[PDB]
This record gives sequence, structure tokens and C-alpha cells, in this order.
Amino acid sequence: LNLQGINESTIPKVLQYYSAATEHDRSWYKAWHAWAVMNFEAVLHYKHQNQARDEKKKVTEDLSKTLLMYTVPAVQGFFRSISLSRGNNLQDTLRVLTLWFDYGHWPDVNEALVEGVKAIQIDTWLQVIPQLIARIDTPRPLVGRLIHQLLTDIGRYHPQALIYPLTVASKSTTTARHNAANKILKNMCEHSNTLVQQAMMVSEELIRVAILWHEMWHEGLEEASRLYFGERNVKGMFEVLEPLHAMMERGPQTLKETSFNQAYGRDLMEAQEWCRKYMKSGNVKDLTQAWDLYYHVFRRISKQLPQLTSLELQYVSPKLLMCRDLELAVPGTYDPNQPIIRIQSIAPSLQVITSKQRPRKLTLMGSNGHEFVFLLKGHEDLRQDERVMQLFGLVNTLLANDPTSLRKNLSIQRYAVIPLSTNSGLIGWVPHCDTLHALIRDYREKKKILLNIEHRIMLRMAPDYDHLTLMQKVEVFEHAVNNTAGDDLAKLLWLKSPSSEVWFDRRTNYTRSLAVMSMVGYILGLGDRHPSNLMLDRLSGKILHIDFGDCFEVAMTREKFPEKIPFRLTRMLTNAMEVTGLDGNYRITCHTVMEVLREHKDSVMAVLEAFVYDPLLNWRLMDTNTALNKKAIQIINRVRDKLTGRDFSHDDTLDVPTQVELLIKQATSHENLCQCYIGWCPFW
Amino acid sequence: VGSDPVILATAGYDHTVRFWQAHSGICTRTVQHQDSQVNALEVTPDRSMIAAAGYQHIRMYDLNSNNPNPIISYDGVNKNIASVGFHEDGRWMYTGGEDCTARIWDLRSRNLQCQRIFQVNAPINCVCLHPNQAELIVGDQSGAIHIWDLKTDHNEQLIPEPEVSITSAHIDPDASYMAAVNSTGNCYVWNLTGGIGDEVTQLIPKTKIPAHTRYALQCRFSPDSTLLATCSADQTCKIWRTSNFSLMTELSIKSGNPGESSRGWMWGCAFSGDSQYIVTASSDNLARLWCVETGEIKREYGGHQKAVVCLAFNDSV
Amino acid sequence: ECWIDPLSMGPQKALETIGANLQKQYENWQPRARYKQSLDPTVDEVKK
Repeated sequence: LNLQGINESTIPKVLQYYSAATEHDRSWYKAWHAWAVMNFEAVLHYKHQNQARDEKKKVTEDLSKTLLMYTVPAVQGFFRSISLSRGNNLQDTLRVLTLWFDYGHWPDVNEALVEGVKAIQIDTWLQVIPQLIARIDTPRPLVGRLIHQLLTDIGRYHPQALIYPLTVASKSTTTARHNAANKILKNMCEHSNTLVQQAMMVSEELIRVAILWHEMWHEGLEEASRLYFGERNVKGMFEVLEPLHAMMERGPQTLKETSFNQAYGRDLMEAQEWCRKYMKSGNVKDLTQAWDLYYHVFRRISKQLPQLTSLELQYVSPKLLMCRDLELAVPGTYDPNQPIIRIQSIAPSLQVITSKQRPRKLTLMGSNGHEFVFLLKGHEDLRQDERVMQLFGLVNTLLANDPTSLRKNLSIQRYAVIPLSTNSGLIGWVPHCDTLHALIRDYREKKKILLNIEHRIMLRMAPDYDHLTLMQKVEVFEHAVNNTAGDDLAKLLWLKSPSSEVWFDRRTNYTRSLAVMSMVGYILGLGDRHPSNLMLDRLSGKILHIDFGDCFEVAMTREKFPEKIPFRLTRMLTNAMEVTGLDGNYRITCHTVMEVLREHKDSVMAVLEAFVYDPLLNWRLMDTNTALNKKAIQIINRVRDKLTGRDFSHDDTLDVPTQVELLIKQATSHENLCQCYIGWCPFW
Repeated sequence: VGSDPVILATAGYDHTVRFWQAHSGICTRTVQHQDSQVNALEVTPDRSMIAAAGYQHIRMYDLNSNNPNPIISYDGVNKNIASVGFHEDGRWMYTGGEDCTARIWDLRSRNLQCQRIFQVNAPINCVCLHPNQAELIVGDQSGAIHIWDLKTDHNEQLIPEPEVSITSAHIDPDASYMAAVNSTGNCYVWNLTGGIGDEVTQLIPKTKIPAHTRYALQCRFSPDSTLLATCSADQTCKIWRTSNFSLMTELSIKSGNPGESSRGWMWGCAFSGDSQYIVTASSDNLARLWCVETGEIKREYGGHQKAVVCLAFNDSV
Repeated sequence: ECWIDPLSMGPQKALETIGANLQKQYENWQPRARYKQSLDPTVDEVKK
């Protein structure tokens, strides 16, 4: 393959070889995995050659026989390579899913899958419960029937792995998803019943906590004001507000909802009368009375919202207060090997974090006795973060297997992510952390340094900084960098450390962890890495990345404030490392990480392809664009080019040392840094 | 300002355009330029009105009348206007912007909208009209020089070096050599094949001059076409002789002391009417009338609060 | 304070709330009197 390539003549040969290998060593893992992946590539080669030739009657019927000739070997092979690996089967299991979803509606592919699902152990599927439930409502009947039957048996053993994603699906807006999820829950109830009732309540109450009525009305009136006064979209304004009226038409279910309907509810209902009068009259004097009432409650809410520093369970949701010694386990703790750390009790107070999104700080008591703190984010879809955490798990496995990486103790710091709805979900709170912006703020207030000193120096030298040309910007940026000693993080890393011996270990960890997430972020495409989005462990010294909302070079694509920096490698971070510079620990660590990922490119590619192609996550790519299938193909191709090293130039392949060096120059380039949005803080 | 034969305007971040006098060094009158800086000035060959390319507006102020509001405010553009050319007949006006869309503006026509457009891949950094008034050289951030023909629209794209932003390029009045400059600090000289009607305009690479260490900013031949001034971010305005491509004189504004960071970039090079003197703007807020042979600051112009990005110079009788 | 936890409501609102409740409590005994609260007052404020 390396000499010839993939084409019509090599595939029958390399299959002849792998078949012989399988014969001479049946038990050998690699012989089956290579045969399976080769068949699977022979499938996708002839599929993409059909679309290249046929799209751009008899040929498709021949293609049916042709692909099914290579599809059944691939399935049988992946199932045998799953059992042999017994703990490193992620790649293989996802490939099974891709094959099943695409071609499993065929009778013959279904048969192979049925025999396989019987043979394979049920613990294997727990890895890929997200990807299964994503296709819970597949239009193909023969596929969907086998999904249900598999989920049923995942319910009967390891139900704690299923209740959370099933409860989220059960309350989906689209009818087919919720129907399928409820039909599966109906079967799950007979085995336990208690689990289904507990998780359905807890999740409903957590959602209620995650977005209160006055918070929903606040975001709704902001959207409705932008539609009316901005866009003059009156029918769309009613579409925003009428769910909030139907929301309150349930009635007061808690004391907080009672006191809301008392204070505001009368005015909202009165404003709805003017809205319903406008619907059957069409007067400006009618609708202006409604906007007067809407802006009355909006101003009262805006005045209230800073005062909501904390929420008491007795008021917001007493159901959760009553909850004692639940069998439903703590989210994202369940392991089939470990003993279930079930929820003991929920603490009565919720320390509401004062941010733009106003996250909560949930904390649960475990049955083992340890407290578990969480972050309850509202209106921020966490399915991306869930998928991204699956990727980090894979990469950590790969680094553990490589001896060089293991010796260096390379790994990505990750945290639990548990979605609760399309809007809200739970994030696992990482302790002993604080944002880089906070650290620098507190150091500069201690040392009496102005927090915005670099920005102020720029605006002093050239007050039109935003509107300056590229060369002008580079001058101003460099003048700021030369006239500010960028050592605040290095200095504060020293002062914070109790002793030099610890400091050295903290700094080694810091440098290596940063390099690891620089390369992984580059491949994944992770942008929008301002200092609020990365946090530093004040004990281990390892860096943590959060809020992976932007992926696949979305930041580069967007017209406004495009980011040309692949990963954050700013001057302050470089100073925090060894005095010599990036040439030492950072560069060597980058080489090792890149080499391992390139070696295991097939595993990384398989995980990436599945979540990108997922229909639920297609929305982000569609929003980035300006059909959907073509956009997804381009994104996958770019990621593949990065792993190969042909990203910079398609014509010439680049070795790992050369690729890393070019990446470092681009990240640290003054011209690229200056363009970046000022909120990104290219100067720190 | 206008009645005086020599003109010497100056403008930068302070929102003014100060019209100096070469014989004295006194600010005669300022002119307001709100909403933006000025990226490039240009006197018209007719000398009736100056130009002032800024952000989303090419303004053109009166040279004769004093203290007037902008005569023309060509709006309807975005992402700045890097440069402005001028047709020797005085009818057409060229521009270049970061929107990757060159333009031409008919001053005689009252229409606000432009006339022609030559879109390119990457943002256009500099324009330069060929003295024959038939070819329009167009640099860009990707490195691609172009020659958008003003009669056949046959652009002959050419990339001297891949992935280096060419920042300025000029062609001497005798159409002998064309020089280009990039952010590496090279000076690619091209020998012009003598074609006018044929419009072959073949560019023969002569010499890669290792002009500067750091970003170079503007190059411009003299009217004699014997000297090639080349400005850079190293605070030195080198002057290369056209024949031998050697450094005849190096005009530097360095401190003469290692303890002095970012004194200021030098991006001005306008030859005198007879190539005896050479004006030069710097980021230390000071224009400087240099001497070519000796290399001495004859007069210094001061009073600009902020940096000085533009110059204008006109000795046309 | 006046059967109201001041730290639950935040500083400024709590001070207004306690003044309102205190008025009600007194209005149980003397409902027909002009009440006028002074909340962290100055000296002039008390004088006037």
C-alpha cells in the first residue's frame, strides 16, 4: 500500500495477503484489524468512486453486489478484532457503528451484525452509547429494531450508563426521538422502574433550576426587542413570547414561581391581552401598551438579577431537598468495574456564579462520603463538549500506550460533561483551578500594575488601532511588547509555589501539558482560546481547556475578527516556560505528541468522522457555511491533511519536526497575532 | 500652499493633514480628517486638489483654496484604502484596498459608484500606474503581483516568492526597471521588456537585493531613475543606485545607543524635483529633508502629535 | 431581622424590605399613622 497506493489492482492483492495472515495466525489481533480496516477502505473507495463517476441503473445494482462483497467481511472482522483487543476496541466498535448505520438496512449486513452483536460482550457498547442514541430514530426499520434490542440489553445490565442520555431523549422536541426513547424506557421500567422515576424527576428539577421563569422572560424579551425594534419582525416576536406565556400556563409549581406570578404574572397576562388584541385588530397603539408592560417587567428583572447571588432549594425546587439516599448514581461517575457511588443527598444552597450565563454550582454528596461539585450551565448546548471529551479519552489512551509519552506522564486533563437538554446540562467542576485572566488580574492588582496597560499604551500611540492597516498594527503591537515586561505569569508561578522543589515540578507539568493541548487543539481545530477559556491547576500546574464551542477552524472562517493563530502560543506563556524558550521542553513534547497521533491516525480519524457526520451536530457546520454532506467532507479532508502533514502544502509531505516548526512560527508571528480580536488579548 | 510651487503635505494618526513649506519648515495650515487616519496622500498631476485615502473614504482636499471642507468624499468601500494612483490626464483615479477588489473612480463623472473592478485573491497592498498609462501593477498579501491591463483586462499574475506579503512596488518614469518589496526585506528588481502596443510587459528577474533585515515598507525610483530609495522597519532609509544596485547612502534615524527600543519605523521616500534632496517621514512624528550625496538632515519638521505615515511632494511647475 | 434574613436578599433590597415589613408589623397595632422610614440616615436626614 505504501509503495503502490489504493486502486483497483492493489486491493485484491492486499486482501489476499491479509487473508493469508489471518489463516497463519488466527488469534493475532493486528491481522484481523488490518484485514477489517482494509475491507472498510475498499468499501469507501468504491463508494466515493461511484459518486465521482456515476453521479457526476445497472451500475448501482452491480455496486450493491460489489460493496456487499466487501461489507460482510469487514463486519465479521471488526467483531473478531473487538474480542481479541479486550479493552482497546474503541476504533473497531465505532467502525462497526458506521457500517451498521450506513448499510445495515440491507438484509445481509443486518444478519452479519445480529450474529456479531450476540458474540460481542455487552460491556463494549458502553463506550459508544452516545453514538447509538444519536441514531435512536433512524428511518430504516431493520436498523432501528436492532438498536432498540441492544439498548434493551444495555438497560438490563449497566442501566446507570443509560438513564441519563435516555431521559434527555425522552423529552426531545421532535416526536420520533421521544417516542423511541419512551418505548425503550417502557421496557427498562420492568427491570427496575425506580431508576426511571428517579432520573426523570431529578432531571426535570435540574432543568427548572437551570433556567428560572424570570431568566427565560429576560432572554425572551431581549430577543423579542431585537426582532421588533431592530428587524421589525412582529410575527417572529410573537413566536418568541408565546411559549413563555404557555410556560406560565402550567401554573406556580414552586414558591419562586408563585412569587413571580404574583409580582409580574399579572402584568404579563395584561400584556398578552394587548398582544391578543393586536392579533385581531392590528394597531400600533395596542402593541405599544404591551411593550410598555414588557419593558416594565424587563427593567424590574434586570434590577433583580444582580441580587440573585444564591438560590435556596426550599424555594427553587423542594423536590430536590426532599431527595435522600437516591439509588440514581452521581452523573459521570458510573464505571462497570468500580462500585456505584450513588447520590446520598443534595446540598441545600446553590452558589450562583456571577457570569454572563449565570452558571450554578451544584454539589452532591456521594454514598462513599465524598462531595462532588458540578457546574449547571443553562442555554449552552453541551453535546459538543461531550463528544470532545470522548476524543480526549482516546488520546489519553494512546499516550498511555506509547512508552515515551508514559515516561513523560503526558495526558490531557478532562472533566465530566452530562447534558440534560438541548439547552442545559451539568459540567463537572474541576477543583484547585482559576482562569488565567483572574491570575494575571490579581497579580497586577497586588503589584499595583494597570490591568489594561498594554491596551492603553497602544491606544496612546495610535488611537485608531482597530482601523489601522496590517503594517501599522504590527508596529503598534511591537511597540507595546517592547515597552512591557511580559513576566507576570512566570513571576506569579514562582511566588505562588511554596518551595523551589515543588515549583520545578509544577513548571515541568505546565510546559508539557500546554504542548500536548497545543497539538491536540490544532488537529481538532479548537479556536477562541482567550485566557478566560483556559485555566491553571494551582497544585499540579497542568493547564485545562474549557468551553470548546468553536471547532474545525470556525474562528478562521468567520468574517468578523478572524483568528489566524492555530493555537495560543503567546509571549507570556513562553516566558513562563524555561528561560531558553520554546526550543526545550515545549518543542520536544510537541514532537512526541505529533508522532504518536500520526502513528495512530486511523483511530483518531474514526472518532472524528462519526461525530462530525452526526445529524444532531450538523447544525454547527451549516451555520458556519455561508450541501451539508459536501461541507462535512471538506472538514474531514482538512483534518486528515493535518495528521499526514500535508496541510501546509498538498504537493509536499512534511516530516514531524518540520511541521511543528512551521506551526510554531505561524502561532508566534507578529502579523498573525495583531489581526486577532483585541478581546483575545494577543499581548498577554 | 497651492500658489507656492513646491508642496509638502503631511498626515498621520492625529486626524490632521498639515501643509508645510520646504523653504521654511512652518505649518501653514492644517485640515481636519475625522473618523479615521490617512493611509496615503497623493497630489494630482494637475495640482488642483490633493488626495487623502483613509478608512472607507477616499477624500480629496483643495490645494488652492484654504481651510475648505473635503471637496469629494467617495464612500461605499470597506477595510481601508491602501493606496491611490492618478492618471496623467487627470480623469481616472485608481485605488487599492483590503477587500481584494481594486477599483477606478471617474472624477469627471458625478456617479458615486466606481467604473471598473479587478478582484484578486488576497488584500491589495499597493497600486502603481505604469507611466505609459496602460498597465496597472497590483501587489497583494499573498505575494502575487499582477498587471491588470487598462485596455484588454489581461492580468498576468506573477509570484516572485510564495507566501510573503509584498508591501510596495514602484516603476521608474523611463519604464526601465520595476522594483518590488516584501515583508522579508528583499528588493526584487524586474527588467521591463519594451512593449507598448504588444503589451507583452515581460518581467525579467534581475537581482534579489538583500535590502533589510526586518520588514521593508516602501520603495520608489527617482525621476532620474538612477536611485532606488527603500524604507524599512529597521529605522534606515537605504538608497540603492540603479546601475550597480549598491548602497550609495544609508539614511538612518537610529539612536546610536543600544538602550532604545522601538524609536520608530521609517516609511517615507519622496525624491526631489531634481533628485538632489530626499524627503522622509518617520514614526518619531518628524519629517526629514535629507541630502542625497552627504546624508545629512538639512531641515526637520515637527509639530505632529502622533506618528507620520504619509507624505506628499510636488515640484511640478 | 424583622423575621427576614438580610443576607438572602442582597444588601440594598433587604434594607428596603425590612423597612416595609417593620411598617406592616407596626400597622397591626396602629394602622392609621403616617409612617416615614429612614434607612441608614445622615444627621440632616434625621433633622428634617
